[PDB]
Amino acid sequence: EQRLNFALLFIKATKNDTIIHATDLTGAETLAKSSGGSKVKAHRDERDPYAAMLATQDVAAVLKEKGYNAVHIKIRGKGGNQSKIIGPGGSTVIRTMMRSEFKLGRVEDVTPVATDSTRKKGGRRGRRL
Amino acid sequence: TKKRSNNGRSKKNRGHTRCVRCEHCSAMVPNDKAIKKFVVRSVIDAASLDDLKIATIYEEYEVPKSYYKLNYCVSCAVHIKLVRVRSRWERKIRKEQRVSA
Amino acid sequence: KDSFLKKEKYNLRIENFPVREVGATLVNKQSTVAALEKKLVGRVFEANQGDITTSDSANCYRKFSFKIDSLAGTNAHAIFNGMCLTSEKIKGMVKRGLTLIEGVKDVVTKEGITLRILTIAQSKKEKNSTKKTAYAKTSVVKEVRKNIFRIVDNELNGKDIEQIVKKLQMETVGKEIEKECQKIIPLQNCHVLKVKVVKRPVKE
RNA sequence: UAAGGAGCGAAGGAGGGCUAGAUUAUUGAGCAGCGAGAGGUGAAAUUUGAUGACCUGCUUAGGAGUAACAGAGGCGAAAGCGCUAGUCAAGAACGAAUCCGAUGAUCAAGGACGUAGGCUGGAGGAUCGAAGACGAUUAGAGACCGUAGUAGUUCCAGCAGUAAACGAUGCCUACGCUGUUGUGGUUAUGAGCACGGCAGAAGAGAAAUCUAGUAGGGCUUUGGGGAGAGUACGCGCGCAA
Ligand SMILES: [K+]
Ligand SMILES: [K+]
Ligand SMILES: [K+]
Ligand SMILES: [K+]
Ligand SMILES: [K+]
Ligand SMILES: [K+]
Ligand SMILES: [K+]
Ligand SMILES: [K+]
Ligand SMILES: [K+]
Ligand SMILES: [K+]
Ligand SMILES: [K+]
Ligand SMILES: [K+]
Ligand SMILES: [K+]
Ligand SMILES: [K+]
Ligand SMILES: [K+]
Ligand SMILES: [K+]
Ligand SMILES: [K+]
Ligand SMILES: [Mg+2]
Ligand SMILES: [Mg+2]
Ligand SMILES: [Mg+2]
Ligand SMILES: [Mg+2]
Ligand SMILES: [Mg+2]
Ligand SMILES: [Mg+2]
Ligand SMILES: [Mg+2]
Ligand SMILES: [Mg+2]
Ligand SMILES: [Zn+2]
Repeated sequence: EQRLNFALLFIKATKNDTIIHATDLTGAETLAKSSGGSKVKAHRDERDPYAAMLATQDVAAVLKEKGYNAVHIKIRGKGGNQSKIIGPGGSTVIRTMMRSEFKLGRVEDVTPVATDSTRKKGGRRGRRL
Repeated sequence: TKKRSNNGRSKKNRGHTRCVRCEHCSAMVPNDKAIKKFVVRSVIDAASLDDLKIATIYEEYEVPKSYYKLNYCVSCAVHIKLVRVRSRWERKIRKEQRVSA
Repeated sequence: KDSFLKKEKYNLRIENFPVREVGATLVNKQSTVAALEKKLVGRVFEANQGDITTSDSANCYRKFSFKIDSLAGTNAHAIFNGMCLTSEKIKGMVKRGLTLIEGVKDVVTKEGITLRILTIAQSKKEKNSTKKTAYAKTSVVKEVRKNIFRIVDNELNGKDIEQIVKKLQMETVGKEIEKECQKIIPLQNCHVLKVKVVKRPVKE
């Protein structure tokens, strides 16, 4: 019946935390925002698939209030000269949005890769543990 | 005593090579010596493809993949168990490993 | 104090494609048309070719970018601002045992806009042949690259943007390259990789 | 001359100097949206945020670097060399009925180059980070880990002269088994020439293994049980180290 009213959803997924943030198609207006660390207590759980899932539900609720129906997803890790694998939690944000009623448009990996780069932290020997 | 004929590295007929940084600890390692690993991972997990089939707006959809080459120093490769210690006759066997997902 | 209540939606419109209207954007309500211009003009968005055309599901690998230019009532009108291939396509294309050929060139439209174009091609391994790799010799790569630049100059230099956009849609430059350069060596995956707007002329 | 140097023809290479451009990325500022946490770890604290962080837009300013392709691949006397065009000298190899005719090998003294870190003067200053300062852990940590931070790290003109500067195997020149796989030319398309990798064999060696097989070919360097000692005195170079 109804047309598909679309929003953008950005997802950042590092080793330490996950950040979820909905915007208009222009990226220049913000509709809702949450993080894993907002909902959980212990610092070691901010990357947890569970904390990501709790934080996604709050964002899904506010979007349903503002009257949105469909979503495009752009997802990333940290990149630059650092790690460029998508962290834990990133792939549970997406599955949660699908259990909520939302129709999924398109998914894209938008991690910032460098053609060559500045020097990384850690010294010539690296972390010793 | 000399443990390996190739000194543990792939350099021949050269003076010097570019360095790269270890994924796990950021140590510098020469490119011709570093342990290398290839990854091709779907953006969406296998446990969600059955929901994707009812969530998508398109008639059919192909999931996007993500591609990586990772580098490791000797200590990290041994500790993460990418490689293992082997007997004096096994050391000589060379075979290509699988691409991970 | 629910600020969200106090916002005005406007519809985004585009040209030289089969689909005219693509979505809508918010702003806080304002008294003066001069303010609304200064708030909306300068914004940007991107759209996949598969969304703004009726087409084979294969053509999803390309994105187009548009910059807001003008306001009329409910509608914001937006103009061409570049083209880009999707990350999955770029990363999936590169393979071991083959050579990449790459180029950068600058061109000028009749309208006066200056554009910068990035181009890619890959070598191909012939059939009935048993060597493991099909690398291209360094001097031969310079022959291909020299040819690519005259093809881009012939196709796009001194044209209108209405003409350029349809050439990009139909992928004519890739097709021409594969035809023309086959005499030098066999090639595959010939594509325009990125188009970037460098200078726009001071106009009223 | 399957000794050397000069020259001709077609071609190949991250070899070197210079000129003019480039896609991203990391920081810093401006402005806009949002309204509570971000960072970091095995687990945490220093620390930063309502003077609006984080994240998402648009603008800009700089200084480094050339990912993936990329290899038991290529080039260089070694140290070393990876974006694109244009320009300037010289060299290696190959093809062949070109020219001169012993012009040659190795080398005390003497001369030129030499990663990095260091020093003298100028330019500049993104990222990283000796010293120094904190937060934790410990009997104690001055260390390892985290926050922060300076000299240096870049460029031009020079000094210095050391490295596990290693394939730990001097340079010319010989005689020598097989199979396989590369790179660049040439081809009666059968093969060759230069530079490599790999796997056996036979000999060799205390073995491990083989740049180590055979041998009164030529020339230089160099060792003679551990320690004290690459130290004392004298001398030569260096601004000092
Ligand atoms: K954490
Ligand atoms: K928290
Ligand atoms: K809390
Ligand atoms: K060396
Ligand atoms: K190795
Ligand atoms: K040059
Ligand atoms: K130096
Ligand atoms: K200290
Ligand atoms: K203490
Ligand atoms: K420290
Ligand atoms: K730092
Ligand atoms: K010198
Ligand atoms: K000297
Ligand atoms: K020495
Ligand atoms: K050689
Ligand atoms: K011996
Ligand atoms: K002395
Ligand atoms: Mg350890
Ligand atoms: Mg031992
Ligand atoms: Mg702000
Ligand atoms: Mg490159
Ligand atoms: Mg010559
Ligand atoms: Mg220095
Ligand atoms: Mg000698
Ligand atoms: Mg003695
Ligand atoms: Zn490591």
